[PDB]
Amino acid sequence: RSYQFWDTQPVPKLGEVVNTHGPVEPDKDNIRQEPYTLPQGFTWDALDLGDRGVLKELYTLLNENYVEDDDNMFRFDYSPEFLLWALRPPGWLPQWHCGVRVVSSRKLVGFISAIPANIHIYDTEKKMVEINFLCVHKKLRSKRVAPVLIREITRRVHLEGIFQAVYTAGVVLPKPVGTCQYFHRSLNPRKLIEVKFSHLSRNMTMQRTMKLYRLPETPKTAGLRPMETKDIPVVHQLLTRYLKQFHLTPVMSQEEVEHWFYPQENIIDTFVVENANGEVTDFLSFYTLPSTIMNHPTHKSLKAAYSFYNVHTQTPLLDLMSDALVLAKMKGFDVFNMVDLMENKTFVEKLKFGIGDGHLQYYLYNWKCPSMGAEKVGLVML
Amino acid sequence: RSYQFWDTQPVPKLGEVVNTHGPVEPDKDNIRQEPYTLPQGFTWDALDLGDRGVLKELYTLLNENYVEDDDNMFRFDYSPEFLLWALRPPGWLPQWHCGVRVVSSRKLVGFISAIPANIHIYDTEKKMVEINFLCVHKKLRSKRVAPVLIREITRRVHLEGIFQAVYTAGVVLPKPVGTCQYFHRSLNPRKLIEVKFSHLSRNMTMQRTMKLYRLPETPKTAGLRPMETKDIPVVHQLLTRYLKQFHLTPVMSQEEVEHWFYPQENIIDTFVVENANGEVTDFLSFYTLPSTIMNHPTHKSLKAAYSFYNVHTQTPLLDLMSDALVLAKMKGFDVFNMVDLMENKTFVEKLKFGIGDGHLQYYLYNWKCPSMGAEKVGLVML
Amino acid sequence: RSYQFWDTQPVPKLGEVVNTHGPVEPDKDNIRQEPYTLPQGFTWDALDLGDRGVLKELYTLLNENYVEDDDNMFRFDYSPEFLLWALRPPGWLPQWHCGVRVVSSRKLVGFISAIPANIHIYDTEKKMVEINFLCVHKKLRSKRVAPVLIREITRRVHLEGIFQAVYTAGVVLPKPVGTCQYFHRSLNPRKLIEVKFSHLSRNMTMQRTMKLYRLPETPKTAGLRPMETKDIPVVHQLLTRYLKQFHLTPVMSQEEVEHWFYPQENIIDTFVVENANGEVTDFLSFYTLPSTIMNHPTHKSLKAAYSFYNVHTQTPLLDLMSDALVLAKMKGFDVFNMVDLMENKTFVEKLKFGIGDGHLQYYLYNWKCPSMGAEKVGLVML
Amino acid sequence: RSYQFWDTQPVPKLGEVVNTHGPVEPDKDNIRQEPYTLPQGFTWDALDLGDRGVLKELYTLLNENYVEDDDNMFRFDYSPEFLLWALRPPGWLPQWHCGVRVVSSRKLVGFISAIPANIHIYDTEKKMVEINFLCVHKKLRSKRVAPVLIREITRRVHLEGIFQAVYTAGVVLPKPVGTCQYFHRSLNPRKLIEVKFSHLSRNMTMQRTMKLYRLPETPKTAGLRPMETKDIPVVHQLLTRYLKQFHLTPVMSQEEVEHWFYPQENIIDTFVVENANGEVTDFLSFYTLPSTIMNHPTHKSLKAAYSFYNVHTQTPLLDLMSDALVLAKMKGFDVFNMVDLMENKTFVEKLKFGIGDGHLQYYLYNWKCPSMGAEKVGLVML
Ligand SMILES: CCCCCCCCCCCCCC(=O)SCCNC(=O)CCNC(=O)[C@H](O)C(C)(C)COP(=O)(O)OP(=O)(O)OC[C@H]1O[C@@H](n2cnc3c(N)ncnc32)[C@H](O)[C@@H]1OP(=O)(O)O
Ligand SMILES: CCCCCCCCCCCCCC(=O)SCCNC(=O)CCNC(=O)[C@H](O)C(C)(C)COP(=O)(O)OP(=O)(O)OC[C@H]1O[C@@H](n2cnc3c(N)ncnc32)[C@H](O)[C@@H]1OP(=O)(O)O
Ligand SMILES: CCCCCCCCCCCCCC(=O)SCCNC(=O)CCNC(=O)[C@H](O)C(C)(C)COP(=O)(O)OP(=O)(O)OC[C@H]1O[C@@H](n2cnc3c(N)ncnc32)[C@H](O)[C@@H]1OP(=O)(O)O
Ligand SMILES: CCCCCCCCCCCCCC(=O)SCCNC(=O)CCNC(=O)[C@H](O)C(C)(C)COP(=O)(O)OP(=O)(O)OC[C@H]1O[C@@H](n2cnc3c(N)ncnc32)[C@H](O)[C@@H]1OP(=O)(O)O
Ligand SMILES: [Mg+2]
Ligand SMILES: [Mg+2]
Ligand SMILES: [Mg+2]
Ligand SMILES: [Mg+2]
Repeated sequence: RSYQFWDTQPVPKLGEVVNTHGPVEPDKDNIRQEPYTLPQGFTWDALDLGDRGVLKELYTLLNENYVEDDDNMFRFDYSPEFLLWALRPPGWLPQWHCGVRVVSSRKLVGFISAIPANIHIYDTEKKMVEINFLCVHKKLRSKRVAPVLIREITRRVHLEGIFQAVYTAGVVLPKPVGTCQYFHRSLNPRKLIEVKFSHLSRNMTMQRTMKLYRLPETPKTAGLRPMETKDIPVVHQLLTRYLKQFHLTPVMSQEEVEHWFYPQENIIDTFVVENANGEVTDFLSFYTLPSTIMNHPTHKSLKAAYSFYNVHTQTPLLDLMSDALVLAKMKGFDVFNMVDLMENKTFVEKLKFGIGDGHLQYYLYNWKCPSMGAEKVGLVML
Repeated sequence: RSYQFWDTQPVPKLGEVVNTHGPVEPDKDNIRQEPYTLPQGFTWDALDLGDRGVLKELYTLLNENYVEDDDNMFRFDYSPEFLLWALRPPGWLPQWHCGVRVVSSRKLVGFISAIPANIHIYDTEKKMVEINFLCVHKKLRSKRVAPVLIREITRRVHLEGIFQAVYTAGVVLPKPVGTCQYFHRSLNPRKLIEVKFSHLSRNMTMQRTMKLYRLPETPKTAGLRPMETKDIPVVHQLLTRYLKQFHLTPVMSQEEVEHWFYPQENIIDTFVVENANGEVTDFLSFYTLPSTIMNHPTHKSLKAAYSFYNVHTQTPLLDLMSDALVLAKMKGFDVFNMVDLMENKTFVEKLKFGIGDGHLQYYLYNWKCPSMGAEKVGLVML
Repeated sequence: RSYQFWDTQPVPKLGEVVNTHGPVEPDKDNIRQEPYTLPQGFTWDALDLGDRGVLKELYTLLNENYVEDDDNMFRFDYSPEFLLWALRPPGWLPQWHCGVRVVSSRKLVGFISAIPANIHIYDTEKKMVEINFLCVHKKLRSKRVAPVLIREITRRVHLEGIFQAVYTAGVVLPKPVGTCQYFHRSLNPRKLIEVKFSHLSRNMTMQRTMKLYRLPETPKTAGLRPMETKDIPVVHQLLTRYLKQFHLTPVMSQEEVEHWFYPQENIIDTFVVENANGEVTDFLSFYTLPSTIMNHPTHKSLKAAYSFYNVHTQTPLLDLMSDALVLAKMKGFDVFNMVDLMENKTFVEKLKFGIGDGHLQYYLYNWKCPSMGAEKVGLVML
Repeated sequence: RSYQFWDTQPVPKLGEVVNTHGPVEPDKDNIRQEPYTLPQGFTWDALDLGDRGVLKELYTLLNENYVEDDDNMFRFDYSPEFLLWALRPPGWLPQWHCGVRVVSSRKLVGFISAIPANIHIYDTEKKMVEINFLCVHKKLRSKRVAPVLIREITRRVHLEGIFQAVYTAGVVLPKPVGTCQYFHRSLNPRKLIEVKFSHLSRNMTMQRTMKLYRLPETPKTAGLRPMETKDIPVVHQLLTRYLKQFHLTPVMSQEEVEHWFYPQENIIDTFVVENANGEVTDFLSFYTLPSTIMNHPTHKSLKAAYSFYNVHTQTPLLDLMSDALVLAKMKGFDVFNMVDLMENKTFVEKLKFGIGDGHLQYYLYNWKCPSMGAEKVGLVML
């Protein structure tokens, strides 16, 4: 395999062994001032997501052209409020909301985004950006617009003095620092069968599988309750200490912990365990991300919840995650999705998670370091 | 001499000679969510400098209560445009424009500011903040208000995940990382004598004193011209490479170079040297800060120029700085002020600079490192 | 949730943390002299309520356009004599009876009122106004006339040197200082069910319902009698001492105590307990505010009594409120209404009150302070 | 000296040096409902000053019995229009115009008045009353009628929830908060000498006297003009900011500013300085109070001007007061009177003011605070 674009980028080559730690190329001290040229009839446009009309344009572009499963049956349906939460964390910059519009009709046909993040990678803590929501309109595919978007966001991030990024993709590029598998836990088995998300278990029937995937009516961990403002410091402390055991992690400020974990309905849910002494010992969190059910006339929305960051110091992780499934069922989700990073593998069997198709690859840009097992990835991206 | 406040802070003790490099205390896992309590009748306020009224409140407070000369006869005249330049560089945050108001009147009586900066100190580059414009109304002096302002800005910076700061002061605190002296160069001698900035020397008549300091009407260096947008990258590259030879320097992004150096009338002046080949090989910069005569506040200002960053690779430093003086005299400045950091000592005598009273002390908060000579200090602060 | 008008006003933002106590903005030392511009065809007019024709006009506007229940079945029917009581307390001003007329037909289509009140809020006592009776004609709804009325009364109150205000609303605005719930006590349960104010309970008959809510035919408390002029000082004394335990209360002069509590038939009823020693140790009070029953051929009005201020020092509060119910029943009221402020929650169950829909939000204008539970609200609005 | 009445009142004793701040006794929560008993044959009557017959009775009482001059050869000549201005400011109450009448004849023989005012005293602002025009018929003197008047107006003010007062007197009572002296400026010195208000000074002629006190015929400050309706906001702003430097001051609403300063001929004169930019930067004001002369060599009345509030921010105070004298002379005044409060002492010498007999003592009722110098008194009483 030959990568026309990625062979020119500061990333390790696919089959290369990596025994060192450090950047691929030195920091630049002079940056290209002019935006990269787009094909004729297209123009750059930084999207003001505070303008609800422009936010709806981005919602529409992603709702119609963003990530689909392998079988092309489901597509992510990021709500506009979710996109606001994901794209305006502390330190966001308007130029890093990088759209492409056709000049004649002003139609949004491309996008890519960067948000700042302090990243712990092995023994180094570096200021980086997280790249997400790279999208090219279906009617512009395979014309190498995606390399222009990547080079442009690189340029605009370089202008701010940042020379490394982290990103995830379902495809293999040079070169994954980690590779993870998807796991799903059924909550509404019938809907998952009728929409062909899962198939009837072999040597089983419909209402056999239902009471097999049944769970309690309310969680079992004593002291569980939704996160409040008074919990921001301890949630920050619990997260920082928990994440030290992994090799690729975010390093969040207390302001970033508030942004990413303070509950917002139909966006992010965080529950803390406050024990008999009044101490917050653990917390669980998951975010709301439905998928559009394509070419299906009856059921059109698949309501999914995604495991976010789950920290345990006193409640066993099995108890914590069981309660997360229970809370997700109570809130009307159809499935609970996660990736096998951190300690997520440890409760797959007992909590009856099923393995999904594909792989999630983790990448660093302009950083060369030995790869790591999925259990050492401690970074969850949206 | 003991420091009731500073002895409690993460800084080296005076007299403690330091040979190590690192933080004094760890980054904080959890941060006080509540602002520190002010004396009764006062409250915090994050000033929105984008509001014309609030901005005028700030320069009123500063022009009436900020730093005066050791003589107590010259109040600096801070303009709103200058304050937006100094207080809103890339990365500025509203919560870091920390004001103190009387609760009932909302009268502004205190201020302290933080701006983010990437700082290189010996072998380590770290994101810090620069603390400036600490000001307490003259009717509230000597009543412990300054330690509360310092702790509150410390708290607000901690909340963003930053645990180091750099600051300067004319007073000795635990513990200076560097000590610098002030130097001034008369441009318009007769006005400085009339105002009593400089007095009549021994056997020195003023019929010939306009001779001692007179300068060419035009600069010697051929390719000298004002900095333009097209120069932003090369000025960024020149500055970054020049600063590597010092031990305490900023690390500016290209966006930060544009903000700090792109010329703004009566604020910041930058001239690049473009040689016979079209290459920019040097540049000089100075910022504008006039002073009102405390005895004659209704009279016109004392126009002062302050040396900023001067980089040479092809023009001799002596030539660049001489042209700096000539350009300042051309623009109507009465005096050119500088601090003996970087290589500024090398042209003091030849260019007829005179020493000033007092010392400029440089400090790091929560970073223990050996002290350095003025000539290794490569950071200029407003 | 974005408020086009309220986000411009000196009130805290919804969901903001409030640590402080004080004004949002300073007292204004120059006030807009010109009334705010109304839509074409409409004019301001200060209503002289001492003129019976104009009083009738305001009565008509409110009787047809003021507050309805959330099912549009009942509308407040403030009497003219009630309106004089509520709008001409000590210190009233004619410019604060602010109406809007149609220029051609002189028809009253809008109103808003201010009355002065000294307000105790936490550890501060401020001269404020109470804003009430904001009303826009049904045919003029949703045309942004309310923001003009609010800004104009704000201007007219500013002219008299008052810069804080207290008000209640059934809708959620930025930002409630307290939230309370409505409770009712059936007195004529047959009529209440016949007009669908109440519904028949769980498998219970009409005959069982009527005797569940039966009341004694005379009050129980020994010494209960209507308030007389001689009681004004002790009622003033009882109220002042009792209100000290709450966090938001009025501070009434003795002249204000006479206005608000001296009995006026069909307006305000106050009963004191004069014990066997001849001293007044308690008092209860309720005002008369019926509701129009919309589109009913037989029942035209819902005669309702509203709990006002009830002070107990020797008679148990439970006993006082029971006699309030008995007295209201004797007087022919259909229902006894209250808000769960002060200690009202303590007798909801014992005395068989039933919960109402919606909430009553309490707001302060240009005053930032922590919110409070309903039991610390000690201020009753008309 | 024993003060039979004042020793019973909540005021500091003379010789008691006070250096705390606050009320002498707490607010009362029950107030005497019945008027105090007068000597047999006398009754209380609240004077309706909107009745021209009753207004005529009051100025008859005052013109014949109120404050005599320092030579008791003149009588003040209070017009009905002056008294309306002094006694009906914003917030006036009819019960605070407190008269005493003979029962059988209804003859008015006593008076005392309260008007409301917000008062800034050191670091406290409080709603107070100003007491003035205490007058007892000459044939009723020394019968202790004045203490009953004072107790009765205290009671009527307590009934409205106000527990502090400010007042002035020529006599020493417990306990002056500040002491000022009277100054006067001859404008028509020949008339003053002929009516024995002045005596021709040491060894001079009338010609030399009239030359000594001669004034320009037109004011020096160009842009001086009468106050107009459009100036009400800026005059309010100027006054509020200027008065902050003094320790005892009124806090006027914009409505109060209009009442006290808007010109009424033969009552109050206000002139503003509108500079070359159209900005109003200063104002001067004086009120009219003539004195009838009890003798005629010719000359029935003495036209006296009294300095009111003079605010300077651009015009030097010397020039502003010089222009006030010129304006008073132009309008036919014979003398310009003032008290050495605020900055008035600073132009006594240059503008040729002379000292008058007696002193003006300032008092607070039920408020303890340190005394102040005359130049810190910022309150002018009629
Ligand atoms: C210091 C600052 C650095 C900041 C930048 C750091 C790097 C950030 C990198 C981006 C992180 C994104 C993180 C996320 O958002 S991952 C989510 C990506 N979005 C989707 O999957 C949505 C649906 N798909 C599309 O909209 C388009 O098909 C996309 C835009 C994916 C490709 O458009 P198109 O189908 O029209 O293709 P092309 O002809 O234009 O281009 C073909 C070239 O593109 C390489 N390609 C294909 N898919 C990806 C992919 N997901 N990451 C990186 N490269 C990808 C491919 O190997 C080939 O290069 P090479 O084989 O010739 O070498
Ligand atoms: C990780 C985030 C960290 C962020 C914070 C990093 C540290 C930032 C540190 C501040 C960087 C400022 C950078 C600039 O802007 S330097 C310019 C400072 N401003 C002026 O000189 C303006 C005119 N002066 C004033 O307004 C007042 O005199 C000030 C406000 C300076 C002091 O008010 P006042 O005279 O009423 O005093 P106090 O009774 O309240 O307090 C006495 C205590 O204050 C300590 N003091 C006096 N002057 C300074 C000074 N320049 N830096 C640090 N500390 C100072 C003093 O040693 C004593 O502590 P200790 O002797 O008892 O121990
Ligand atoms: C220093 C002195 C300050 C003095 C002023 C202190 C503040 C006084 C504040 C008033 C205290 C009143 C105390 C009482 O009397 S509460 C009783 C209010 N009256 C009624 O409920 C009677 C029936 N309703 C009506 O007549 C109208 O629907 C009213 C007049 C309520 C609104 O007219 P309309 O339906 O045609 O709407 P619009 O298109 O003109 O305007 C919509 C805007 O108005 C905001 N809105 C809606 N309802 C209220 C409400 N009850 N308080 C404050 N704001 C309210 C709304 O959020 C939106 O603003 P934003 O969402 O764009 O931000
Ligand atoms: C919270 C609400 C509080 C409101 C009230 C605040 C207090 C307001 C207080 C009033 C502020 C007034 C502000 C102005 O208007 S000052 C202008 C006063 N008026 C005149 O000078 C007009 C001509 N004089 C008279 O009409 C009478 O001589 C007056 C009425 C002055 C006294 O009548 P008379 O000569 O027949 O005497 P008496 O036997 O009835 O009574 C003798 C008692 O009166 C004490 N005396 C003498 N002169 C004054 C005086 N100017 N303030 C206070 N007390 C005064 C005296 O020390 C003795 O008390 P004590 O030595 O036994 O203790
Ligand atoms: Mg393409
Ligand atoms: Mg202080
Ligand atoms: Mg409307
Ligand atoms: Mg008497």
